[PDB]
Amino acid sequence: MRPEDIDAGGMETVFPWRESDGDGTTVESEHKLTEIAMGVRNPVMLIRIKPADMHRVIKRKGQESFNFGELFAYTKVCSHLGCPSSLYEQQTYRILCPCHQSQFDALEFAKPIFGPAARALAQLPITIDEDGYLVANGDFVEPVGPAFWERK
Amino acid sequence: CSAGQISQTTTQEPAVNGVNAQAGQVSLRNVHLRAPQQTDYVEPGTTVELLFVAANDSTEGSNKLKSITSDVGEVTLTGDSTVPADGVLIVGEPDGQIAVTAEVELTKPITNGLLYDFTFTFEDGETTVAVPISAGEQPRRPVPPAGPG
Amino acid sequence: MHIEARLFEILTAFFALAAVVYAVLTAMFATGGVEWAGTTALVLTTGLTLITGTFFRFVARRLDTRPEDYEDAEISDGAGELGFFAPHSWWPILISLSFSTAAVGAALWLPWLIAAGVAFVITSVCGLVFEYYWGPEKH
Amino acid sequence: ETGIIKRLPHGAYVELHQPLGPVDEHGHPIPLEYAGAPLPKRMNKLGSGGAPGTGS
Amino acid sequence: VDVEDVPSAEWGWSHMPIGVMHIGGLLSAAFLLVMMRGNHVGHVEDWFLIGFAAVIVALVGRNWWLRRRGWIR
Amino acid sequence: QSALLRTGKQLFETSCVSCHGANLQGVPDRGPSLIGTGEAAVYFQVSTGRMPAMRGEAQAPSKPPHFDESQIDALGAYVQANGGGPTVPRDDHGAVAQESLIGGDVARGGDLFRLNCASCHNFTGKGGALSSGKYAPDLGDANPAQIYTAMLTGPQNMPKFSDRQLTPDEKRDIVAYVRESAETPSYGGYGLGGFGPAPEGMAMWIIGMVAAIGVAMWIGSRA
Amino acid sequence: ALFMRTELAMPGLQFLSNEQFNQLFTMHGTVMLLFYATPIVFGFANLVLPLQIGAPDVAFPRLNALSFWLFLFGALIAIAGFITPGGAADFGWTAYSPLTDAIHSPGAGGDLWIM
Amino acid sequence: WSDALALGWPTGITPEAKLNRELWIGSVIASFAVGAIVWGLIFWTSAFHRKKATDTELPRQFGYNMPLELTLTVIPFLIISVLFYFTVVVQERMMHKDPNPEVVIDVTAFQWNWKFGYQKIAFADGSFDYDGADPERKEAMTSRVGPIRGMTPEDRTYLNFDKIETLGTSSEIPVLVLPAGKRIEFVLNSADVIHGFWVPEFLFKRDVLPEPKANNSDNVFQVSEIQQTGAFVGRCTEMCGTFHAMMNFEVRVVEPNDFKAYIDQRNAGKTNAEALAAINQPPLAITTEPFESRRGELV
Ligand SMILES: CCCCCCCCCCC(=O)OC[C@H]1O[C@H](O[C@@H]2[C@H](O)[C@@H](O)[C@H](O)[C@@H](O[C@H]3O[C@H](CO[C@H]4O[C@H](CO[C@H]5O[C@H](CO)[C@@H](O)[C@H](O)[C@@H]5O[C@H]5O[C@H](CO)[C@@H](O)[C@H](O)[C@@H]5O)[C@@H](O)[C@H](O)[C@@H]4O)[C@@H](O)[C@H](O)[C@@H]3O)[C@@H]2OP(=O)(O)OC[C@@H](COC(=O)CCCCCCCC[C@H](C)CC)OC(=O)CCCCCCCCCC)[C@@H](O)[C@@H](O)[C@@H]1O
Ligand SMILES: CCCCCCCCCCCCCCCC(=O)OC[C@H]1O[C@H](O[C@@H]2[C@H](O)[C@@H](O)[C@H](O)[C@@H](O[C@H]3O[C@H](CO)[C@@H](O)[C@H](O)[C@@H]3O)[C@@H]2OP(=O)(O)OC[C@@H](COC(=O)CCCCCCCC[C@H](C)CCCCCCCC)OC(=O)CCCCCCCCCCCCCCC)[C@@H](O)[C@@H](O)[C@@H]1O
Ligand SMILES: CCCCCCCCCCCCCCCC(=O)OC[C@H]1O[C@H](O[C@@H]2[C@H](O)[C@@H](O)[C@H](O)[C@@H](O[C@H]3O[C@H](CO)[C@@H](O)[C@H](O)[C@@H]3O)[C@@H]2OP(=O)(O)OC[C@@H](COC(=O)CCCCCCCC[C@H](C)CCCCCCCC)OC(=O)CCCCCCCCCCCCCCC)[C@@H](O)[C@@H](O)[C@@H]1O
Ligand code: HEC
Ligand code: HEC
Ligand SMILES: CCCCCCCCCCCCC
Ligand code: FES
Ligand SMILES: [Ca+2]
Ligand SMILES: [Cu+2]
Ligand SMILES: [Cu+2]
Repeated sequence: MRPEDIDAGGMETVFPWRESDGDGTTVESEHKLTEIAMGVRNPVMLIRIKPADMHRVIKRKGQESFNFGELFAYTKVCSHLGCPSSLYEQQTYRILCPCHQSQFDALEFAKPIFGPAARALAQLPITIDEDGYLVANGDFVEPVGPAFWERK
Repeated sequence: CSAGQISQTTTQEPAVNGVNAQAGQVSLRNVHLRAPQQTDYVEPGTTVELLFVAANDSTEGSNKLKSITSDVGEVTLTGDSTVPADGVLIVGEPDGQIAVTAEVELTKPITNGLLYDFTFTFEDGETTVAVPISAGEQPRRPVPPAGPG
Repeated sequence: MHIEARLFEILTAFFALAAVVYAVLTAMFATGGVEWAGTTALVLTTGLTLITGTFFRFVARRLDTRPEDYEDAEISDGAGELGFFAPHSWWPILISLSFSTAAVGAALWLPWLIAAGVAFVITSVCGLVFEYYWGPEKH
Repeated sequence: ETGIIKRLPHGAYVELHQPLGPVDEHGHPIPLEYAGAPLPKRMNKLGSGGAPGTGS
Repeated sequence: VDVEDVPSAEWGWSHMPIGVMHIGGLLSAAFLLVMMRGNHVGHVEDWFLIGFAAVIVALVGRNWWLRRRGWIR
Repeated sequence: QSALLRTGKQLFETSCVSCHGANLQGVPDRGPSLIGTGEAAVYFQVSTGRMPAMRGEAQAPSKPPHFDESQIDALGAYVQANGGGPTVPRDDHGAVAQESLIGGDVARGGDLFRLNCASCHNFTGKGGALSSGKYAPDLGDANPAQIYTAMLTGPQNMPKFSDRQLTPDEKRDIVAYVRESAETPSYGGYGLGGFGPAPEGMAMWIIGMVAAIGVAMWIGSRA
Repeated sequence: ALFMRTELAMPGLQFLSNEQFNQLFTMHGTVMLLFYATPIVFGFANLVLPLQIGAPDVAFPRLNALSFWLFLFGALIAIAGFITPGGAADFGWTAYSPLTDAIHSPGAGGDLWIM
Repeated sequence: WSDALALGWPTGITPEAKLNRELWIGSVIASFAVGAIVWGLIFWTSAFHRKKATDTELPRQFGYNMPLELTLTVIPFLIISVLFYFTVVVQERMMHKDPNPEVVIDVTAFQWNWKFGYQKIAFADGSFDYDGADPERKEAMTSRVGPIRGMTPEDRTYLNFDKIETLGTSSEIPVLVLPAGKRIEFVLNSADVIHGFWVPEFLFKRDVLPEPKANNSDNVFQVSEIQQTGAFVGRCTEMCGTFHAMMNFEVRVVEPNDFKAYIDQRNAGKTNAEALAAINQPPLAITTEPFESRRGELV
């Protein structure tokens, strides 16, 4: 995927893919891609903030450089119970979870603003390589998904 | 409750890649840069196009556009940059348009996804826009086919 | 009950006169010709008083003077059973709830809610009609 | 309460009641004691409506 | 309770202590007030919570005052 | 065509200046700029009847259109001439393409719809509620052109899927699934709205339990 | 009416929007004319009219009770437009056409007002 | 004083307004005279017929005065009959239309603003003739079987279009320029809903309807002349939606020579604001100003 493939106000689900994963033509390649698809913490939402709204973005400590300009990547797994929160409203910049109605402010580092969610969605650092393809700029700085007793 | 002074529909921005700007009395709409890309950067020396529409809020007098500057290169204005009394001034010819143009000679590399500051002066106000790069109706560039891994 | 229909015949004559006058006055020197909405309403407004008045005229000439139609009747003249009057019923509130359910379905255009409301109204109306006619359980 | 309203010669309006037990010499029924069982409230449920008639 | 208030007082459970309803109402209003603590950014809901809590507190206080003065039993 | 442009502006002046401005720059707190939205946005917003809007609320609802096909094209051309933008697909005769937009791979469209649309529009485009007064309307009434333009322009809260994020062939596959999932009859009886367990539980309580209790009354005795 | 009258005290919109004010006089008038004045006509009728004519009851006691509940639930349906996000009816109690058409009044508040 | 008895009625700038104002003052005087009599009778019996402390027997039980009753039904009939005659006289004068107006104005009302077009100008002295009819844009609206007499509800052919048109904006109040002392004809057509064409100084208004001919509405009214120059506000009176209170307009009255100069400027491609400045007039409306676009003070 490339940064110009997504317009302002658009959202797209992305998955962690490597060169060695292959195109799925080979039997071992299919199993590797199947594992990517069924990974419960794999899906990530890529949103492109409208440039006129970039002044309203509030950065989280330790995540000020996690965005490639106006492209932001947040985990698709809701922090409450693990449902995919993929109801992205482009104008209000709200991420709504269809399971228990949790709402996250995409401008304020996906901080929850409604529902039973109390923790913000993890942000994935992103960048581009020499060929211009969007790649991850590291790993999540916090665990992804529902919380547990041993978390943080 | 949702029909009060704070309304969700009324404050919505256009679903376009351009940027709105207020240059004192001139409304800058759909401000974006056209720059086809091949690699991670558009190298210096490449000529790109800056496209926008200037709207005259006032309806009594006229206005003229001068001195578009940016820290990405030099911007050249060709044509009659005067906006009429209550009309528009279309700078650039975007895709889907069946002649004022803004030609930018790059000094430092640019890439789609970031914001680059541009300065607009007409006669009564100088503002910064932070213009983005917008691919228009161009098709998705082909991706080389991955191997078996 | 000669006064009751005389009230309706008096209203009938005025409504008939107004309906005729309005139709003629709108046919001439009025843009668009006869104004149909008001003329139709006035003509059938006469019909409302005509049907009620005619029925009361037929009922009046059948039965003789009632105690409440007498100019010098005694209270003891009305002794006897008056008729059946329902002592209590919770069916009327169910009928309104049934009708309100259908109206809400029609307002939001939910055909399933409209169908439920119509079925509720029929069941609720059936209960009101059959309330004082159901026999004892048979076992 | 049978639902039938009767006008007395002096103008009183009274409703005919169906006693469920013994009555007084004046005609008013003797009050009965609650026994935890349902009590009839409609005359038609007590058989006052009769039967329409045997046949198809 | 007496049979004059509840006719079938001897046929089943017919009395609930007034202290249970009074304390429950006060805990009812307190739970509404603590729910303003949350992630919601609007305050329309907060005023609704305040109004309902105030109504519940007023009802509990009126009942307690009337029972204390002896106007109701 | 100069005839189409002046007709569109003439229609625009008495219907779209109060909220969008005379020069399409937008009226603050009343309406956004129409520069660069393109003919596709105008086609969707007018043919679906969403525009002209009547008031400010959580979400502008759909209603009967205020213009016919010829006036929609004129309005689209006028807005298109101001800023450019995406255009509605057209067939050989120049009319708005409807049948040619139906893709041939409905299985691919189903997976794409479930990845990209099901979240807001439900498993079978029945609609879904959004945050505060907003909602994803049922998709059973939109023609293929309207679905294509909605995916292109991203109206209100729907993401503006570009031709690079979703290729024309992918969009045609999605509208094929949208059009077929709405025209496919239910196989196990009445569909009950297709909303899942919620109508199913309501139907049980109001039909089966009512019948079961009603039958119990008939067999059983009172008191 | 207190909300409107407070808003009209000073020029400029202090706390109400145009839409909310439009909904206010529509519903204010609907409630006063159809939900207060018309029913209380029958309010005084059930109080004294059988007494005034020396009657023991109305002609149809169950139909009389049906009117009250039809009136209470019908009024609640129209008022229930205020809980919708769009709001209640805003075209005035006169409901002049074609302002009440689905093109110009697409909200569900107007439909609840009609039903 | 006539101003006190007018109860806020503007003086008027047209002879029809003057005649209407004269009828209003006389009717108010008649109404006040009747009200004073009835209020005095109510106050008289309330102050002098109260129960005293030295009365034991009930008052005289009279409840029928036939001669008084018959008299009290004729006097109100006479007053309304007199008022009806003057009412009929005034409305005939106000609704009278001359077959040869000097200025014809096309008034187009829409949600939520105004558009003013100059259909035809024909001065009675022959010093100015102009035909502003634009039939090549009226035939472009036709939409066509059709649900209504072969036409779809989007026909819009009932509207009128002109070469010189003043179009209203959200940040620019539309100003209509008219000559003083000339007969003006107003043709009212509404695009969408019903609006209201009210100039308070005209002391007259008429509703602006879509498809006025199909609704049997006479959408044309004339004023004999405007007796003074200046600027007068105009407001919408018919509930037309969200911005029913924010679509005011202004009527600017200038001298015949000034009006001719203004029309020439408009014919020369000048906008309404600069053409007004060309005749030494304020470019914007002075009686009213555009409303702030913000939905309120809390935004
Ligand atoms: C009585 C109940 C009332 C409550 C009070 C009593 C309990 C309160 C007392 C304590 C207590 O709760 O104990 C019970 C629990 O015990 C065991 O939990 C302990 C501990 O608590 C957990 O927090 C901890 O997380 C567990 O380590 C796992 O993660 C470790 C890492 O994590 C740390 O980092 C996390 C996130 O960050 C990092 O994330 C990733 C980690 O790599 C990487 O991405 C990355 O490195 C990142 O780091 C960054 O850091 C910096 C950034 O700035 C920079 O450097 C870099 O940038 C870098 O990137 C945080 O989120 C975490 O919080 C944490 O800080 C790994 O290191 C480990 O390898 C492993 O994976 C750990 O487990 P351990 O060590 O394996 O075992 C020990 C032993 C438990 O000791 C006890 O005291 C037991 C007795 C007391 C409890 C009751 C039992 C006895 C009573 C009787 C039996 C009754 C009759 O085990 C056991 O016997 C457990 C047996 C089962 C229970 C039986 C109950 C009885 C059964 C019947 C009922 C687990 O079993 C839990 O399931 C269990 O609940
Ligand atoms: C006596 C009995 C009943 C009496 C009640 C009748 C009178 C009540 C009076 C209420 C006032 C009416 C005003 C209506 C108009 C209105 O509302 O327009 C105001 C604007 O406000 C919001 O903008 C705020 C700003 O203007 C913006 O500048 C700002 O930006 C924005 O900030 C948010 O938004 C930003 C985004 O921009 C974010 O950045 C930011 O972070 C934040 O989120 C602001 O928003 P926010 O704080 O949400 O405030 C919203 C409204 C809030 O509404 C409301 O009235 C809520 C309704 C409450 C009603 C109470 C319920 C009663 C229940 C029943 C009666 C119980 C049953 C009884 C039982 C039976 C009886 C047995 C005895 O505030 C107010 O009006 C003030 C509230 C004061 C009311 C006091 C009443 C309390 C109850 C007391 C009762 C005591 C009783 C005791 C008895 C003894 C937006 O909505 C705007 O569009 C809107 O335009
Ligand atoms: C003893 C007891 C035992 C008996 C129990 C059995 C009872 C069941 C009886 C019924 C069985 C019917 C079998 C046939 C099945 C069938 O062949 O099915 C046809 C098709 O039909 C629907 O297609 C519609 C169109 O044809 C499509 O063109 C259109 O596209 C589609 O639209 C959907 O799709 C669009 C995108 O495509 C979306 O845009 C859109 O929004 C929507 O989703 C449409 O569907 P829709 O609008 O759903 O309804 C339309 C319904 C209208 O509703 C209804 O049936 C409502 C009524 C039933 C529904 C269930 C009850 C609801 C209960 C609620 C709880 C009510 C709430 C109350 C609240 C109170 C409590 C709360 C606290 O019209 C009809 O069928 C008319 C038929 C009416 C027949 C009535 C039966 C008569 C019985 C008489 C018995 C006499 C016996 C006497 C003996 C003596 C869809 O289903 C299709 O899939 C389906 O294929
Ligand atoms: C005020 C009541 C409006 C009128 C009258 C018209 N429009 Fe509008 N429009 C309005 C708003 C508040 C919005 C934004 C939110 C929404 O409901 O979509 C819009 C949106 C549009 C768009 C979409 C813009 C985008 O970003 O792509 C278009 C193309 C549009 N409006 C066109 C349009 C036309 C042609 C109108 C005259 C028929 C018209 N609008 C009237 C507010 C209002
Ligand atoms: C939630 C964030 C959405 C996602 C993801 C998708 N859609 Fe959507 N859609 C959404 C809304 C809120 C609306 C209404 C907008 C309006 O301006 O009123 C829509 C609208 C449509 C429509 C138009 C439907 C009509 O009324 O007939 C269509 C055809 C549609 N949406 C289709 C669609 C598809 C195919 C999507 C996957 C790419 C999709 N939507 C995503 C909300 C959301
Ligand atoms: C120049 C303005 C003078 C104010 C006139 C006020 C008239 C008051 C009339 C009161 C009538 C009450 C019935
Ligand atoms: S799963 Fe996202 S809200 Fe509970
Ligand atoms: Ca104010
Ligand atoms: Cu208007
Ligand atoms: Cu108006």
